[PDB]
Amino acid sequence: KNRAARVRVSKGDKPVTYEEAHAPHYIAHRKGWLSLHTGNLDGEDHAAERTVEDVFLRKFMWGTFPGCLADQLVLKRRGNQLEICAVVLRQLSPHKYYFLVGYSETLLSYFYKCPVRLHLQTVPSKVVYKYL
Amino acid sequence: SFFTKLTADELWKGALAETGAGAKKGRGKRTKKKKRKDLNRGQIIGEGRYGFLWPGLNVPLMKNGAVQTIAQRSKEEQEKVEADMIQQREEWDRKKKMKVKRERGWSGNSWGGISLGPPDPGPCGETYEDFDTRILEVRNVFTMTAKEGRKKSIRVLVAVGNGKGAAGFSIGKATDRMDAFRKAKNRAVHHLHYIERYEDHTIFHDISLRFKRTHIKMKKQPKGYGLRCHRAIITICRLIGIKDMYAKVSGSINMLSLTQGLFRGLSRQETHQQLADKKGLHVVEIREECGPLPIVVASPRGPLRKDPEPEDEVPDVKLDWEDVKTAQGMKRSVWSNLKRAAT
Amino acid sequence: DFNDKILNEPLKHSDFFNVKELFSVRSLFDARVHLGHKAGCRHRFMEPYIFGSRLDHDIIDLEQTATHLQLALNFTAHMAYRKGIILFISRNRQFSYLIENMARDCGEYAHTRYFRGGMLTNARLLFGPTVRLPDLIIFLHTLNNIFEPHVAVRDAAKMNIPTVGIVDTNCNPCLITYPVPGNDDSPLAVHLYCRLFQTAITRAKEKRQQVEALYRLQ
Amino acid sequence: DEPWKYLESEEYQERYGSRPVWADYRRNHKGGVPPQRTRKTCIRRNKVVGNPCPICRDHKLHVDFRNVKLLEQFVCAHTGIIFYAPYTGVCVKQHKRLTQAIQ
RNA sequence: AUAUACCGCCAUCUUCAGCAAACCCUGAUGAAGGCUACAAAGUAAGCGCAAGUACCCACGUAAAGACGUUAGGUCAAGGUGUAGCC
Ligand SMILES: [Mg+2]
Ligand SMILES: [Mg+2]
Ligand SMILES: [Mg+2]
Ligand SMILES: [Mg+2]
Ligand SMILES: [Mg+2]
Ligand SMILES: [Mg+2]
Ligand SMILES: [Zn+2]
Ligand SMILES: [Zn+2]
Repeated sequence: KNRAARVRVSKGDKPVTYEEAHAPHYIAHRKGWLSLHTGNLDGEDHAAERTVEDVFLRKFMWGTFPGCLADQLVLKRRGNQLEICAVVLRQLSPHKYYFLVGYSETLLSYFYKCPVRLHLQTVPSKVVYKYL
Repeated sequence: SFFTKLTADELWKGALAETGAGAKKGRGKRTKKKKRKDLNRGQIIGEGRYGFLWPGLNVPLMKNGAVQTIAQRSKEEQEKVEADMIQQREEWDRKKKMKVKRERGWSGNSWGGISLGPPDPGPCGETYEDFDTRILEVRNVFTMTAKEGRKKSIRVLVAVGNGKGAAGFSIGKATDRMDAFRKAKNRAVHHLHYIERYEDHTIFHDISLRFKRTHIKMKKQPKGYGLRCHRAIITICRLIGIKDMYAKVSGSINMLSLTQGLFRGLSRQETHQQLADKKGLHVVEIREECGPLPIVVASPRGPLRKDPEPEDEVPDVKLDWEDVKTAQGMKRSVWSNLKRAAT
Repeated sequence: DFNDKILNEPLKHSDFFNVKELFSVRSLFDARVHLGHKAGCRHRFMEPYIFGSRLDHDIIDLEQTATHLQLALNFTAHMAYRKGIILFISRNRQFSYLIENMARDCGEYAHTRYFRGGMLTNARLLFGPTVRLPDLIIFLHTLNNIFEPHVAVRDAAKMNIPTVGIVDTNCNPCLITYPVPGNDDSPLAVHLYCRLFQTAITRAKEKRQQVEALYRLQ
Repeated sequence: DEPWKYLESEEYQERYGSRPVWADYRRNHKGGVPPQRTRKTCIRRNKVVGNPCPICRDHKLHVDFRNVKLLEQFVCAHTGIIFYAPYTGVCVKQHKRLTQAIQ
């Protein structure tokens, strides 16, 4: 019996999202990679740095946007540029949303010395793929 | 480290230890259970040690049509806010941890005299607000299986009634207590027995029967007599709408058989109109308060029978030694006539 | 309230839809309804309907037959005039084709195939939240192939649905509301019953139509 | 209020309604059959004990011969016999006081 | 210190095919059961098997392999409840 990035089946009252509903052997079969970079490919390097900065910024923005997110992040690094993509809920105010967006953008830029942009999609309530 | 840190839901899972060995086999725990807590809702995103005033999230952005800027919360204001947060958490925890007062029914830690509220609404839409529920018993039946071993499944027996002569009992089995309760309540509201009553509060005449080695004797009584009966009988009579009776049970004491036999008797009872239509004579009731006066209750809807019933002396009648004892008065028992509680 | 008056008017009148003209004991004896299984196939609750026995065979009381048949036809016609939905059952494969065809011709519905468990009680869950169960059931063959009482009579008595079944010497008329003694197995009797019900329900429908037309006129 | 106007007041109705007063009271006691002799008193040395009877806990009430629609609470309207203290749920002191008051 | 508090990760029967919320019915309304197709009370959400995808195919190999049994292994990957040195 293997338990890896999968949810235990309940009576059927458990809203679950696509990525955590599907198993870790459906990554390329029925899913996509959350992060997109070339450090994993052959010939390049700095993969450890890519991964550590990925996890860092993921946890950072998760903790600076508490209770608002409804999924994991999606990172898109095209050359030097960095693009964050998130899905959040329309709970707090657009004032707070924009202020936190600018703050996080500035911090990421001054920290990683990288040009960064962020995009977020609003949802009334987090989508559900199944009821497990 | 900061990287070593991780989300809180897994921390709470690992701290609670809801499943893995403590739960299975039913060994459980010696009455210690950690309650989950949500700090995310507690404090808004503004609170920090250094109390910088944020016009974007912490303070309104505009005041008097004037833009704001970053400012400092001094030490006095910081400690004031800290005391406010402390007291607020204190009242939150207080309101969280409090007493639970479910109406004591037959006894503490017993599910006898509790009502679950009216039945649940139907799909087509049928509000049963007039119906009231009561739970006769609760027992945890077990069946064994190869892989699970002892498997606990709770069975429940419930009764429901209007208070207008209509009622019904049912049973519900499931692994969850609330689910079994709901099943049984729905089953009862679907399966209803109606029973007549003489003067809206009594049976028509004394009844005595047996059901699956459970002997019962229910005796009619006049107004203001009270309900000196088994607690289950009292609950079901409260549901029916009758407020006075006597009842005794001997042999076996099994709640489901008791209920079934009682409902069977109250359904097979005889009404005075039916009895008149059958016999072909006029009924006459006589009281002890009222003198020698014939009180007509009901008459045959059909033609009256001309000749009366022939008076039969020394009739073939089966009666009870307990009845003879109570009539002779020679019987003695300290446990019979007591100053019991209200009804 | 005049609608309720119209709905109630046929009640006070007996044989108001002219059901007595349909059947005659001559036709019954011609269709061989008086037949019954052997005395070994006899049933206690069916006894009183048996006029007698001959050559280890049972004979039905045709007076009681006609009485119960008149009552049943009048009830069915009243329900049809009331728009109450009626459902036929006959598990016998020998007549399912004919029964479905006459049901189509009438406009009323039937079920000749295998009866499924919990079809009526759990019918809401089966079909949908709100479904109009038929206000009347009838039985052209009360018993199933195993020769035990069909589940439909019990389910209908449960959900308070009236039933009109033709009962053979082996059947149990206790649960039936309007049981009509007869010969379940004979094709002549089957066709006779089918034609009688056709005439009855069609008369009821056309009478309702002309009555509502007269009221629209008035 | 020493008069009986507390009963006609609205707080009494909303607190009880059309039901009797003793109807809601419930006794804490040993298992099964309760004791046949109620508590001696609900108040002592200007101090009240836990689970007191209703007429003692509601100090606004006054046991008086004049409050007829109150004193008829316990004696059945269909049976002139007064109910006993284990039935009404009250203590012996106020029970006896009520008995002589109704007499 | 406690794997006999746990999460996280897995061995295991598995070289299995069963597990089942929500309803109905039977047994006198009991623990429980619900199988007959020329058909008699079962209907079934969902999971898994399966199918399909990966490799060279449609086969094969991998992968997957639920509910649960072994208080199975792991506080020494990491974190953490409790008890302790502080
Ligand atoms: Mg493996
Ligand atoms: Mg207790
Ligand atoms: Mg272990
Ligand atoms: Mg493998
Ligand atoms: Mg597979
Ligand atoms: Mg072990
Ligand atoms: Zn036959
Ligand atoms: Zn007192």
